[PDB]
Amino acid sequence: EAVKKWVNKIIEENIIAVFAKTECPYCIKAISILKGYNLNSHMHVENIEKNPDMANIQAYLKELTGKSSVPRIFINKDVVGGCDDLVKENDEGKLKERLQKLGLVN
Repeated sequence: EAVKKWVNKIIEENIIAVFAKTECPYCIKAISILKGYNLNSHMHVENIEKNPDMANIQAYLKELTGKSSVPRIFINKDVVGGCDDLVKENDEGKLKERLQKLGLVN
């Protein structure tokens, strides 16, 4: 209960929510791509490895998204997925479209 509530508050209180771990190249890449859209002011990165409940968080992220791995990326509560999902959306114009609808990019 407590774990789900805590994860939910991160997702629901930050337009761009990224769950990450320590020393994770694909986390770093995803975060860098998002910051490249000047999204910093609406981003929250949570390092779930530095947490006593990592496994519970990962399991919940899998319930929400289909995967337990990090990074796990949400944009206004919608599931983007991982870094590879973000790259696909970015390259195909879907990421910019999401962000335009949110007023985050012109």
